[PDB]
Amino acid sequence: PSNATFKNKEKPQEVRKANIIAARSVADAIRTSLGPKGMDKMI
Amino acid sequence: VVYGGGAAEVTMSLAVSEEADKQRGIDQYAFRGFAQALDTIPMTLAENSGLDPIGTLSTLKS
Amino acid sequence: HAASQMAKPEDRSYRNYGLDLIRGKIVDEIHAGVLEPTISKVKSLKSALEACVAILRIDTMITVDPE
Ligand SMILES: Nc1ncnc2c1ncn2[C@@H]1O[C@H](COP(=O)(O)OP(=O)(O)O)[C@@H](O)[C@H]1O
Repeated sequence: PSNATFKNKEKPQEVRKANIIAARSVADAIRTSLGPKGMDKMI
Repeated sequence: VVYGGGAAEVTMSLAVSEEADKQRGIDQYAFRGFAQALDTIPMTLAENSGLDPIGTLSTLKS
Repeated sequence: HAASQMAKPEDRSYRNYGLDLIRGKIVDEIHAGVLEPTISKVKSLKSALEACVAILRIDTMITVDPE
């Protein structure tokens, strides 16, 4: 299986990637405001 | 000389891996890290060459 | 004021309190006539706390610009 079936377009691979990144970013802003020793945010 | 195609990276990964459990404590995760990150070289070789990354890794390390 | 905590039941006779500022010496503010109301010091601190509490609970500010 040297030749295989070549996956042509890459935008798929690098869209998902950067989406999870743009999302973990939000799930990160929150980590400070979890549980009893969590902290409040002023918007 | 050493032998490429990942082999060299693999032996190191395996050797650091086995001594990770013998390190223990805080470094136990760092050693595990170092070796696991090394495995990207063979995986991204297998990737570019058109084979399964886990497959080639788990066939090869074993 | 540290002379009222080591002051005995009968020995009160050590208890006194206050401050004067025109002459600049410690005076008996009940005899001097310096008097603030009861609530004026309770609802004074009660509020003062729920202020800094709210501010101390602040760890991230997010400011969003006008419409
Ligand atoms: N006394 C406690 N000690 C440790 N963890 C707690 C205690 N009370 C609640 N928790 C945990 O903290 C979490 C509550 O987080 P909180 O900041 O209130 O937001 P949310 O409840 O929406 O996740 C819960 O998952 C709960 O298991």
